Parts: sequence; C-alpha cells; structure tokens
Amino acid sequence: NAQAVADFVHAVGNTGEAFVDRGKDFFAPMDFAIVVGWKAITKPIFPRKIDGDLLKLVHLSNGYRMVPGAEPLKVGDVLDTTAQINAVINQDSGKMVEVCGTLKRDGKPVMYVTSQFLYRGVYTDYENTFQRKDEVPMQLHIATPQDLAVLRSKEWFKLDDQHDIELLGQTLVFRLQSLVRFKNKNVYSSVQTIGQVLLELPTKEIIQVASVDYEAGESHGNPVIDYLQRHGSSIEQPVNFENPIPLSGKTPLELRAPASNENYARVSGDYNPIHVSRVFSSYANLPGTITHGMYTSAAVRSLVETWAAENNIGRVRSYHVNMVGMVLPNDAITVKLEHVGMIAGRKIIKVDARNKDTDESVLQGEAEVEQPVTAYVFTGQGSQEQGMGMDLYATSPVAKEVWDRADKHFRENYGFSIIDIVKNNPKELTVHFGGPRGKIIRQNYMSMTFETVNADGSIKTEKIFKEVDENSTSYTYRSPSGLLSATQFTQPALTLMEKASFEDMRSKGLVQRDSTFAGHSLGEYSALVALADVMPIESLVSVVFYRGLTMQVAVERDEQGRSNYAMCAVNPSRISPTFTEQALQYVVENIAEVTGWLLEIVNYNVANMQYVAAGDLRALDTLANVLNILKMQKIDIQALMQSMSLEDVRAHLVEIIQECRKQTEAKPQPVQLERGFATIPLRGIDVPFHSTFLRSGVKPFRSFLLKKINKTTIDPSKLIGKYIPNVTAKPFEISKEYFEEVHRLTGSPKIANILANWDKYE
Amino acid sequence: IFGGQGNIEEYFDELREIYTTYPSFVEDLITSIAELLQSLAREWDAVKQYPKGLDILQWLHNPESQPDTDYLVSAPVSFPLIGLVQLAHYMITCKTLGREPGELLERFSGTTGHSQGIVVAAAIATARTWDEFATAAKRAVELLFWIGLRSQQAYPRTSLAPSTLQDSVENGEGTPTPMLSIRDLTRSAVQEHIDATNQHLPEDRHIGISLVNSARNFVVTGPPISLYGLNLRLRKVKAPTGLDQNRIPFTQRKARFVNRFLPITAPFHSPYLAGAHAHILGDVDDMKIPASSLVIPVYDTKTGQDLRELGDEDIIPELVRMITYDPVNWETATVFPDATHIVDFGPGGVSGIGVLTNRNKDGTGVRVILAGAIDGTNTEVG
Amino acid sequence: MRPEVEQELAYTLLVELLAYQFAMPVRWIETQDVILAEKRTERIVEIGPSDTLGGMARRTLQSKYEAYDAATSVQRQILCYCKDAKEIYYDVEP
Repeated sequence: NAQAVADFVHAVGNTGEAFVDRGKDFFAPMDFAIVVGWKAITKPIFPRKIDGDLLKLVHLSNGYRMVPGAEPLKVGDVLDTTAQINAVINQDSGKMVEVCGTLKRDGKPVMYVTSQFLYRGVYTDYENTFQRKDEVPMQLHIATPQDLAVLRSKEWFKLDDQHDIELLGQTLVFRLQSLVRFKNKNVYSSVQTIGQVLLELPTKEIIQVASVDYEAGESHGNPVIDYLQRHGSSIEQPVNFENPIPLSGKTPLELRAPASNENYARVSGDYNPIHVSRVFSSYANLPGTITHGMYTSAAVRSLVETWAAENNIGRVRSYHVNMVGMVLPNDAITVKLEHVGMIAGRKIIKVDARNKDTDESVLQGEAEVEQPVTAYVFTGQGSQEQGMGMDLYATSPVAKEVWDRADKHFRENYGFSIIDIVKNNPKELTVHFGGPRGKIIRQNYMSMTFETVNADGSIKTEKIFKEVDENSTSYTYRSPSGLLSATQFTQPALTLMEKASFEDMRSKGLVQRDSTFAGHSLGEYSALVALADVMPIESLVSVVFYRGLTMQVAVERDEQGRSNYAMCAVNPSRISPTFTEQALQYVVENIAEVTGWLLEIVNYNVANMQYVAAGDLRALDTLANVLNILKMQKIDIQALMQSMSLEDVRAHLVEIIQECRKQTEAKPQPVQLERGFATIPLRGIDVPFHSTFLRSGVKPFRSFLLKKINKTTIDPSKLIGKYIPNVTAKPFEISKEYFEEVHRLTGSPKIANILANWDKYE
Repeated sequence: IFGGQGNIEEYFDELREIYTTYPSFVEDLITSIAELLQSLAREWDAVKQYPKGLDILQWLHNPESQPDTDYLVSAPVSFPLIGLVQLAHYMITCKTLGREPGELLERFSGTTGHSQGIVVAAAIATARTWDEFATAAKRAVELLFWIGLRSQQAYPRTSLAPSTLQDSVENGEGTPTPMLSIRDLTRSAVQEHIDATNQHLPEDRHIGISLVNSARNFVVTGPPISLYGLNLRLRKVKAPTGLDQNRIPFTQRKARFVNRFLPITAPFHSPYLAGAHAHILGDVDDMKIPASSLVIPVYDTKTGQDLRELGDEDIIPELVRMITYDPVNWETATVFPDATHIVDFGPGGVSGIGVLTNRNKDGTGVRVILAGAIDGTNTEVG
Repeated sequence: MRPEVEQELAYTLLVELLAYQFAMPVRWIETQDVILAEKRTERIVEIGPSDTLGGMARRTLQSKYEAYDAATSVQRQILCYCKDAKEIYYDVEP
C-alpha cells in the first residue's frame, strides 16, 4: 500500500527521500518485510508440537537478507509470503522458534526475513525440538592418494559417475545442508547431513563430482563437518580488520523509544497486548509495556542506512539484530556503528545499541552494506617501472602465486622469466633451445604467425621470429633501454602487476560487486581478466605477449633501426583557448587527404587537454607546423566559421598545409620531429597503433584470441553491462543494437553474420 | 509591520519576556489561544507533527518541559506559536496606552507582514473591540496552525548525507534547510548562480528565489539537497575573510558575500507547497475574513496593493497563496507612501524585519521602532 | 534469455572488440565520462604502477565537471594503487 508505507516510515523514524516519492527514488523499507510477511512469519509459532505460553513470548532476533541482484521494495508491488520452521529448540532462557520468511515478487525471491521467538520458560519437550542449519562451505584439498583414499573411505561420501576426473591434485567444495533433532540439550537425538561436493575445472566449470549423505541417532557431534573442519578450511567468509574503523563517530548516536507503542502496533500488525496494555503485560511478568522488538530494530537500522550507505538503500543488503535488552517507552538509547570487516565488496558494520543509563545491551548485530560507487581503471604502457609490484609480491601469498604461474608458463614455453625482466631490467636477454624441453621452446618461436598482404591481394603469412629455424640454438632480445621497455615484455609485465594487485584486494574482500571497469590500451586486457575471468593468466600473458609482438612488427624499419612513423601528443589548449576537440580533428583530417600521408588522432584522453596523433613522420611534422602557426598567428575558430563560410576556412587551411608540407620535405632525411607549441612527440614509438594502420594484423590476433579465450569460461554476467571497451565508449551490452555500433566502427564479418541471423538468437 | 521566520529560534524566549513582564495584560489570550492549539494538536491529521506536544502553558510554567529548539522551530509549531507573540505585542501596546484595539488600529496608515506575519497583520486590522480582537486572534492563530501544518506534510524534512551535513556546517553555512539566505550579493548575479545550478538538476529539485528583501538581500528555496549544490558553487567564487584586497584593482577583486541556511522547516513561496494549499483551505472555510473587515489598508505580499480593493472575498484564500506560493517582493509591498515611522511587532528583537527594512529605507527619513523589546544592541532603531 | 546463446554473443563481441582494438583510437574521454557522469562514481580506483589515469581523471574533473560536481553535490575520490594504497584497503590507525 502506497500509504501504508509512509505510515510505517513516519512511525519508526525513517526519513530517506528514497521513501517520500521525490528526487530519484520511491522504495519501501526492507523493514516493511515483517509487516508484509507478518502473516507467514508469525503463523508457525502456533502448531501443537510447539505448545508454549504465547503470552510469555518475546521477540528474540530477526534479520533480513536481500537476494543478490534484487531491487528493494517499491510500492506497486505484489509479494508472496512464504515461510517455514527452520529450527525449534529449547534454550535455557525458554523455547526458541526460528522462522524463515521468503518474500517473492514475480515468482522470484527478493528477500529472506529470518526471525527468532522466545517462549520463555522451562521445557523438556525435546520430542519436537530440531534444526536445519546450512553448514559452512568447506574447502577440502586433496594432495596425497592417502588423502583421497580417506575421503573415499568415508561412508557418507558418494562419488558421481559423471566422469573419472582424478580428484588427486585438486580441491573440493563441501556446501552441506543438515538436519538435527535434539534430546538432551547436549545429546543429538538424531542427525542427518546431505549436500553437494563441488569441483571447479581449469575452465571454471562447476561440477557435482560427488554427494554427501550421513545419518545417525544418539550423536554427540557431527562426524562429517568435523572431518572437513580439520582436513579442510572454511570458505567465502568475512575479512575483518585489525583496527575496527569507527563510523559512528565519538558522538554516540541517540534514539528514544517513544511513549505509546500503539503507533507501531498499528502500522505493523503486532497488536500483541504485551506492548500496549497495562494488564496484559503485567500478567506476563514484564517490566511493563515493552517497546516493540522490531521497532528498536527498525529505528537503529535507519541510522545504519543514513550513516553507512549514505541514504542509498540499495547498498544495505543485509541486517541482523539480536534484541537482548527490553526497551521500555521513553528510554534513551545509544547507538555505535563500526566498520569492522569486508565480504564480497561489502562493508561489515557492527551495530551496538544500549540503554543510556545502564549501558545495558539492547541491540547487537551486524549489517552488510555495499561500498560507495566504485570504478576500477587499469593503467597502460608507459607507467611501467623496474621491480614493479615486487614488494607486494613478497608480502602477498596470493600475488606471489599469480606471478609464479605466469613465470612458470613463460619459462617453460618461451624460455624466459618476466619476473627476472621485471626485477632487474636487462638491456638484453637471450633464450636457449637446449635439450628435450629446449627444442619444444623454439617450436613456439617458429610457430609465430605474422601476417601482411601484398598490394595485389595475396595474404603473406610470415614468421615473427625470422631467424629462428630448426638449426637455431638461441634467440636474443635486445633493447637499448632495458627489455622492460619493449612491449613483448612491457605488456605481460604490466598486465601481471595489475592482475596480482587486484587479486590481492579481492583476497581481502575489497572488490565491489556492482562496479565498472575499464583499461587503457593494454590495460583493457588486464582489467578484463581482473574482474571477469575472461581467461586463465597464462592465456592472458600469452595473448598480450603476442599483441606486443604484432604491434612491433607492424611497421617497417631499415638497417639503422630507423622506424617509419611515430606518435605525438597534442594539447589544444596551448594553441588558442578557442581551440576545440573538433578543431584539432579538422586540422588533422585535412592534412590527411591533402598531403596524402597517414595521420590520425589515436588517443582521446582529456577533454581539451590531452590528445595523441600517430602516422608518418612528415605527417607529424606538418601537423606540428600548422599548429605552431595558428598559436603565434592567434586564431579564433568560432568567429572565423561565420565570417568565412566553410569552404573558405577549408581552402584557407589547404594553403597553410602545402606550405608547411613542402618545407618538411626540405628536411627529407627520414624526418626528425621536435617539440612544438603544444605538439610534444612521445619518445619511444615506432608503430602507429590505435590507427587504421594495424587493420592489417587484426585478423591473426583474432584467431589467436580465439585460441586463448573459450566461451565456456565466460560469464556474460560479469561483462553484463559493467565493462567499458576502448572502441565503444559505452558499457558492454549484448543487445542487437550494440553489435551495430560495433559493426559501424569496426566492420566485423563475424558481427555482420551474427546480425543477419539475429532472430536465430531470440 | 509584522515579522516572521527570519533567523530567530529564540522566538519562544520572547514569549517568556511577555508572560513574565506583562502578566495581567496577556495572561488571558495566552491561556485561551493555548487551549485552542492544544485541541487543534489533537486533531488526527496533526498529532503526527506534535509528538513532543503543543502545551504552551506547560512549557511556560516548568521551563524543563520546554522542547528542543529543533522542535519549536518547525513550521507546525513555529507559525502559530509565533503569531501569538506578535499578537501579545500589539495587545500589550494598546493595553499599556489604555486603549482599545480600534484605537491604535485607527492611528496607523497601513500594515503589512513578512510571509507568516501578513496573517496577523490582516487579522489585527479586523479587531476594534477587545472581544473583536480575541476573535481575529483565534482566527489568525488557528490559520497559521493549518498553514504550517499542511505545508510540512506537503514537503516534510528528509535526512541528508551526514558528510555533506557537517560540510555545510563547517563551511560557514548552517544545517541544510529549504530556505537559503544570500546577503550582500545582487540579484543579477544570484540568479546566474541559480541558473547554472538548475542547469544540472532535474526539474523536480530546482531552485527558486523565495523572497527579495532588498536589492542585495535574498532568500532561495528548493530541496535542501540541491540548495547545498548552490553553496558549493558559491564557496568557489567568494573569497576568504582573510584575503586582503586593498592592493587589487576593484573591478577584479573577489565579491565578499554571506550565504547561509535559515531555521525554516519548509519550502515557502515555491512550487513545492502546491498540494498543501488546497488542504489548508478546507480546514479554514468556516472562518471568513472579507476585504471589508479591513479597517487599515493591508498590503499584499507579492504586489504592493491593498486587500481592501477586493469585493470582500474570504481573505484566507489570498493569504494562503501569498505564503505557500507567492514570491514575497517585500521591498515593494513595504514601500509605504510618505511614511515617517514604522513599527515592528514581529518576532525576535534586533533581528525582526524592523532593521531589515530600516536599511531598505535608511536615507529617506523613515524611522523604526521595535515594540518587541524595550532595549537592545542597535543604534539605528528605537 | 538463452544462456548458451548469450555466451556465444558476449564471446564473439568480446573477441571482436579486442581484435579490432589494435586499429581503433582509444576514446578515454568518452570512457571517463561514462564513469564520472553516467554512473556518477564516488571512488575511482586506479590499478597499476603510476597515477597516470589518476591525474588524467583529475584533469577531466577540472576542465568539465567543475560546476557539475558543485551542483550535484557529487563527492569524488581518485585513488592510485601506489600512492593511495592504504585507503584502498581501509587501513587506518585509531
């Protein structure tokens, strides 16, 4: 009910514009769940096998947990309230009922309201006490055949007949459900555990390699969870801090129980006389007219919204309080909030609420709340430095291994270590094709397929490593300024440091679920693998290593090592503050079809600040000129596109072009570019990459990508719409319209073919 | 001339001065208008807003029961409670002279109010009897009660980011409300900054100019959250109180203005209090103050003209629009022809509209008197 | 809605996107603007050896988002993995 919502809010104390139908949001408190589902949540207390004095019941605990991906409650919603009894156990404090609510919209679950009630008193009715706990995900790593042989020696362990994937040398996941019935508060009358034994392939394929089934009565402990609890470890669990970060501030948050619980009772459904009438509560041996359990919860929980998530409720994905203090009306209450951990990109927030006079605990519990809006961007070539991410290497057992697996790869296949190249940057390095594993290496050097087609139309398929044959004992890499400076190495190395670094953050639960990620030049590949498991790390480095290779062989150079082209960055601001993006474009595209050479804005980095052009050396000389003229010439492109029509400024430019052009052919000696007004050339580039030049070898790199990437490995759910490519300035989408924006910018024959069939994809 | 909400959260302190100092004179209408409210507060639409209660006499008797400054400043309590203080002043003036409400009412030439004050101003122009006074007194008070009440429910207070909250506080501004003040800065510019801000905002949360209190004094409304966004820009433009500029060309200096939020609980004189207007009218159709019952001219809020120049319509309808929609062009509606003395009965001592207008009219020869308090800190006001 | 379909689509879109990235200018402004303007990110985290994309995104914060951030009351925080290492991992002393 659109109204019932605003009634609840205005009753507990919540104030978020997310509830009041202004601004950008109109949702309903997740607190409303126990108002909506109040039926199924309460019903199950009544059955005959749970015979308690419902008058002496108290609300004991209650937590919500919003299904991953599900949007909060909105007003125009229709919710189906499903519940069942997860456990009824009789503690000494009384008797306990655990109810698990499941609100569903459109048939899909949206949030699970779990609650606990206490029939306070003495109970020996153990006949109907029981529990269905979801036992913790365990990770059992099998190393010795003796390890295996014991995992198989277990009766409760049941191997599947899917396939004989030798469990040896791999690890297993034991997500187990189990059901227990008590007799003594100590002795388990009868226990049963079942569940699924998972395995992850090298392709991230999850398989039920086996299944668990244990059962027994008159048990003292769970023999299955125990076995796991020693031979294995827990999984998907909290990463707490050494130093709990106060969020609350040292100014304790203050709440007051209102007088007259009626207000809540109305908007809630809990008319329970306990909270409202004098005589009813008095009969139940209460301190009298006890403020509503769930009201305290709701009130403090609002602070958790306002203070943790900063009023964007979508963030607050989990909340769970134990009420352990009875709050009368008008009681002053203190709330402390503390960032004390992380899980799957979500801040854990310890919540403590106390009686301002007694400091007695009213509420205690934690809330899993999403981080502010985050965006992960991965840097590209140029920022590489010697020994990068090596410190983090020694310190992080995780990143430690990322590097190792990559190195292990490189060494055994290409015959060198990138870790070495990184640590001590060699001005040269040479690989050797020794014995058995020696020859197998050169094979990979020989099997490097370069591709350049003749100006008649025959696809010359050439070697990348020309001089490497079946008579070669060694190949030698050389760079004048260290091999960590030439890309075949520069790239896999940069990729590596980044993957590792990120994988560490992930290790500590810092990586946010719903965030975006983008990479620059190289950085796109790392960024991809970083958040989406687009491919194994050995694939990644191979991929990238090839990229660097092709990128270097693309251009033609001569005997002196003299390269044909070069790149240069241009700051349009330094010309005239009237100089725009389209302005520098006009300058270039004109020089393009006038002097016929190859020139092109390859980098669009900062609005009116940083751009980069590639192309012929003379093309960079004439574009340097034109701008050096216009800066000292003092122009105004806005005023001059009205005072002269379009073909007037156009033909006026073609003037300056030929002048500037022929003066460059006067220093015809391969050309030698220098720093201009805003035109500062980037030292150390041979190839005009990110231009229509590399269109050549786009074909071979694709077929290579197809070798290194496998569809199966891909969760489109990770790229979903959260990944920003470098050709589409907009979020990766799988829509029929995207493939068109791609095809427009690219001309992919694979895309045309897949756009023509589009119906086929339904 | 009658004041209103304008940086005074010590309004209830003024009531104590009254009750304390002039017990005989006022004790009567205090008690009655008190019980009037106590009843209006029980009405089901209202109890929501007065959880801390609306028992004025209690707070007066036992100081410890007096609610938080936050509570009293809220519209639903601020409005009517304030009117009572403006009444008690006019009442105390007449009574101390040994006059009737019609005696002083005759010896003025024109009355106006500042937003919420225009109600007590029009209603004070009704009374001639002490019986006729108490009538218009319960009229104004209960009117204010419903204006503030229903206004609050139209656009209620929303919670803000605790960060941007302390921010606005430390940066010299106040706790964020829907009512922003911009002194020392010309409308020309103020609108340009309002323009840029409204540029990036959705139409829902735009920003209007609530009142024009002088050529360099204004007020601005809109959601507090977007009013903040104006302050962000403003801070980037104005200069620190430190910067010495005695060595900088004048046309090139940085303008030194004073922006700051105001203790006002709701977006008045803005498209935001739309739904509230209708509701209010239906609470007040019972009472009818026609254009005729105005002895002395009552000058409109938005335009300087009278309310007597009407065919005796219920005044309620015009009053309510002037407050919940109409841009108080105060400087024009207060350009009293050939005035020589102007008297402030409005709320708050040297804070009342007396000074605020005294400046508007310093040179001309208009003098000002604050009936609100017997002495104070200002030299330019008797 | 066919998972197996969505795969091969995302797949060849990915494969293609990467393939042609070679000979296709890098539109890092338009990309930065999707991050700052569309998704209005509060925390921009840079991962690598230097704060190159970091200051690159600080420059876009000045030359474009000046009054936008002021009006929208957008809080922004640019972190590199190097320089701003501690704030990434939420490591503070009491």
